[PDB]
Amino acid sequence: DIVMTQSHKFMSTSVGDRVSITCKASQDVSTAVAWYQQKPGQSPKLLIYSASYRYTGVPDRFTGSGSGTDFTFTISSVQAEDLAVYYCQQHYSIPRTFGGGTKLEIKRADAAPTVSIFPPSSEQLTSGGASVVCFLNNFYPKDINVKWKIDGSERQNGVLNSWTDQDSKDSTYSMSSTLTLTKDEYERHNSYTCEATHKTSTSPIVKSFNRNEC
Amino acid sequence: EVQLQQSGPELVKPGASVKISCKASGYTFTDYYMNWVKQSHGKSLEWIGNINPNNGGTSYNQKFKGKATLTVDKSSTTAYMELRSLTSEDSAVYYCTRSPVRPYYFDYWGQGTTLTVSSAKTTPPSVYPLAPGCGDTTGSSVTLGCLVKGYFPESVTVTWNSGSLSSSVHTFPALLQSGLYTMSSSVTVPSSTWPSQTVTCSVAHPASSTTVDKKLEP
Amino acid sequence: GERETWGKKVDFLLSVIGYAVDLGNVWRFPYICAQNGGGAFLLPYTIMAIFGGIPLFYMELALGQYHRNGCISIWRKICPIFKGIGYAICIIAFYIASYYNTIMAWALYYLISSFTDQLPWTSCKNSWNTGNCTNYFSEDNITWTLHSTSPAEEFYTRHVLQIHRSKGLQDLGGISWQLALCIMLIFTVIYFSIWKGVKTSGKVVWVTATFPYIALSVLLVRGATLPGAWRGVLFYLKPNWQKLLETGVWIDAAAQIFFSLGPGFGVLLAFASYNKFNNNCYQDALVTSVVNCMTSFVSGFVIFTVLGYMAEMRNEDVSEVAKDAGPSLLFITYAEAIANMPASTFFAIIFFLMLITLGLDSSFAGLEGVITAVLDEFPHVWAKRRERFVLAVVITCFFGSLVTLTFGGAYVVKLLEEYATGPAVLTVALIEAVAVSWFYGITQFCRDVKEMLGFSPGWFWRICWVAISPLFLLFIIASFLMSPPQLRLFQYNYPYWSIILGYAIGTSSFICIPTYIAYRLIITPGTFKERIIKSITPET
Ligand SMILES: CC(C)CCC[C@@H](C)[C@H]1CC[C@H]2[C@@H]3CC=C4C[C@@H](O)CC[C@]4(C)[C@H]3CC[C@]12C
Ligand SMILES: CN(C)CCC[C@@]1(c2ccc(F)cc2)OCc2cc(C#N)ccc21
Ligand SMILES: CN(C)CCC[C@@]1(c2ccc(F)cc2)OCc2cc(C#N)ccc21
Ligand SMILES: *[C@@H]1O[C@H](CO)[C@@H](O)[C@H](O)[C@H]1NC(C)=O
Ligand SMILES: *[C@@H]1O[C@H](CO)[C@@H](O)[C@H](O)[C@H]1NC(C)=O
Ligand SMILES: CCCCCCCCCCCCCC
Ligand SMILES: NCCCCCC(=O)O
Ligand code: NA
Ligand code: NA
Repeated sequence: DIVMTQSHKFMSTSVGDRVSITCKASQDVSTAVAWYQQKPGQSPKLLIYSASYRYTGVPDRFTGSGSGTDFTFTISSVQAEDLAVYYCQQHYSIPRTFGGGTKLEIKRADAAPTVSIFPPSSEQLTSGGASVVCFLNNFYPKDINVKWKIDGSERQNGVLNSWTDQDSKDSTYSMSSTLTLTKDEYERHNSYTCEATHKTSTSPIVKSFNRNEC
Repeated sequence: EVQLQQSGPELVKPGASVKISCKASGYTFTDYYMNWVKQSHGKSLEWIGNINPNNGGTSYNQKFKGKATLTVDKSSTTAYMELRSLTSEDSAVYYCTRSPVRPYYFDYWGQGTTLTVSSAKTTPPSVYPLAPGCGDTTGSSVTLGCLVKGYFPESVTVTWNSGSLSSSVHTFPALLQSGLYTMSSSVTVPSSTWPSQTVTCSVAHPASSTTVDKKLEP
Repeated sequence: GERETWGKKVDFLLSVIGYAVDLGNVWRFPYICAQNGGGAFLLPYTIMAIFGGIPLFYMELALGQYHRNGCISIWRKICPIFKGIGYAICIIAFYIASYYNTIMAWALYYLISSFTDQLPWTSCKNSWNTGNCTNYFSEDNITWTLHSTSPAEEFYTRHVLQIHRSKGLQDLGGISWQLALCIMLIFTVIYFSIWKGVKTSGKVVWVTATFPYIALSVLLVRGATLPGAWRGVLFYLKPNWQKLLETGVWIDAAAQIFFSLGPGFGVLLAFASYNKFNNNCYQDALVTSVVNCMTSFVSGFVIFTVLGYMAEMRNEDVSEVAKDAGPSLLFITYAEAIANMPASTFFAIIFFLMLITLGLDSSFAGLEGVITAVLDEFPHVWAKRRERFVLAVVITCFFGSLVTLTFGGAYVVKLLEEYATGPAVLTVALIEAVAVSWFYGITQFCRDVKEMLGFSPGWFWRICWVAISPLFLLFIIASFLMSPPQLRLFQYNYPYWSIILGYAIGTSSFICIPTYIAYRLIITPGTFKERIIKSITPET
């Protein structure tokens, strides 16, 4: 069989920068290599076929090159909506094999993480539970510390951090810190506080609220 | 208008079988090979095999020989793929893509099919609203959201006001724990639309077929 | 009193090579070699030759030069009951000549259509092409469709063969007159080569056996100069040793070498019949066989250089371009490859002419064996004139080929070639291999070789004649009978009853040997042991 090797699993670039992905094959392939684009949550989309040729309904900013084993997919003007995972696939010998996939992350300026803390609703209190939420929206990059505080004490148990994929409009990550607790323990504490440490500012963003009917 | 519509999500116990459909339109169905591609969570694409609609000329991969069975129907122009002896590895997203004879590229793909192979019970999602406090500072924009706790499998859809509007919303990936998934959603809307109009989050679960809608109240 | 001889050692010497080398050597060996281990296939191909092909070729070639009798009368001097063998072969020949010449008729129809400045299978603007037809020197970006076809494929499919006018074995009539005229010209060109006996068959051979090597040389240099031709050579020589673990490829190689040498038919017997008595047989058989194989080996390069160029011009994966395993590899793929080359008319003419000259000598010998036997069995009852009997055979073969000249003819070619003639020739060859070694005695055979060559044959050959060769044919016969291959040709699968038909044609060929054994056994008086004793002992 044939093994299509993609060395770079991840590549970083900025809006407007020239980016190129390499595709390594097992044996010689001559002309036949196709490049596919798969946006997060969508099906793969054909961009390039036969090394250089473009498929119908594809912008002029997508180009292809290479002849043999090493091939190159080139994007000149990276747009915000060009955020997707790119694959390369040979189409000469049976069976048809793909590559590892290169997740093209977009590099931009720093952004201040808007933090918003939310109290447990009455519908959740009816069932017998209480989860304090701490949302972190619009920031860059992905690396960011999240510290919880129930009543001045650093809470570490019952905390779940969830990082979303990069955005395709302004390229800003977003994460959610969840603190799931019981109702009995929730009715024994009043003011909750979640904070976040980022590289935009040295001072961690602090959010707090009171249980005493807001 | 070349469209390929597959079937919905499938939750099946290990050892059983599952069949996935593929309705084709917008082109001459008897002109192109029909293919199936398996994609695991976080992994790459994997060509299962193709089939010739004219006579059902099947061509499988050595890695999938005796694992998948491809069939076709010209009367309705629909392809089918059947999987037996299901394991946790088969829990993946499957596509059906059109392809010519030469050059062998995949021009049009289906939307995909989320397969989950597990003996875990189909658990209905717990929909708990997440409304901002009455002591917060209403600035130029307020952030809303809803919470989904405990469901199986990874088959849930949270919409906002029938998809209008959703310029500023953030959906957080499902986290699996104790056999049950848990996720959350948020939306950033200006202070000139809340709490004036009606903003209601919808949580649908196709596996359990349960649609619970909750309106946000300050 | 006596019979004739050879005009020169070479003519027969070539003549037998002209018999051995054919179309199968050109296209059949490269494919089966490429799909079964590649270059690795060279290992079991030789083992099945040395142990199985060569001893049968030499053992078959010795008896003919010793007894100097035909395929029929030689059994009267060995085992009269097996004399029916000599008849069976004859019947066999009648089937063989029914399709073997129609291929040359196709190549001839291609040759006469290759005198135009613009070759027919290059453009789609013809009276036989369809809307699917798509050629090159056309718009770029073209993408192949499931229903799309190539101008060469159309030319072979809808013009010369005209197979679209038949629904299969069921409805295949009518008959095409063009290929009838071609096969008539061929049945005429083989007439003037055999009618004068072994004098012309050793003189015409000079042209028919030497030309294919020149043509293969030209096509070899040409194919070697072609860009990306290393892909076909790579795929053609890429070692896949795992294939050797399969018990099938060995059987494939065995059948391949057996069919390529084509022993146990009486052709070698007849060619050996007209030769010196003190003449050597060892060196002859050895040299001839080594040529038949080497010729196949270089033919592999001749094919896969051009197919490598074809895969380069397309998109690699040579197997894809060489998916078809038949005449389509030459009449479509190779032809379409020729059309896209400079001086395409030249390389086409020498190619089709090469095919014709490749089949002609094999036909000469094929008929020559039967004619020789029949004349030797019915002497001077027969032999009053040779042109009369030869013509009488040729005409009968022509009327017997009318079934093949139909629109659905290639189907009958496959069916007869694979389900009928092949197990029957292997079978009768098995009866011969058993009859010579176990009835006449291998010791007396080695004594006869000791008489001719002056020295008894080695233990290596004796041990091959005793057990290796009969089991060699036995493996092939058993392998086929245990699992007959599913037939397929031009997107058309053969009916389930096809094997019933072929066998019916197969069994009806050797009906003469058991009924002839019963004839002698019912004719000779006395005890059955006495009749069988007179049926085992050579003629007083
Ligand atoms: C040469 C002679 C002795 C061979 C005759 C053997 C007979 C029994 C064989 C030979 C050809 C065969 C036939 C070939 C064609 C057809 C047409 C198909 O629609 C039904 C099967 C049928 C009818 C087959 C029946 C069996 C058959 C008639
Ligand atoms: C390619 N596929 C396997 C078809 C070939 C089958 C074959 C055949 C028929 C009966 C048997 F008992 C054994 C082999 O028919 C003709 C023939 C010629 C050669 C040569 N040179 C080799 C094999 C055969
Ligand atoms: C073997 N060498 C390569 C020549 C092949 C031509 C052939 C032959 C015999 C009678 C004819 F009238 C014309 C041609 O010679 C023997 C033979 C056996 C089978 C089988 N099964 C098929 C073809 C033939
Ligand atoms: C092409 O071939 C298919 C079947 O091989 C046939 O149905 C179709 O009609 C052909 N095209 C045209 C234009 O006739
Ligand atoms: C490329 O080939 C396809 C074949 O289906 C054709 O539909 C398309 O029009 C071609 N592209 C252009 C630009 O003509
Ligand atoms: C000597 C072995 C015979 C092999 C040739 C085919 C035998 C046929 C067996 C019976 C079926 C015949 C169909 C009528
Ligand atoms: N319908 C007949 C099929 C066989 C063709 C020979 C014939 O026309 O009699
Ligand atoms: Na041969
Ligand atoms: Na010949």
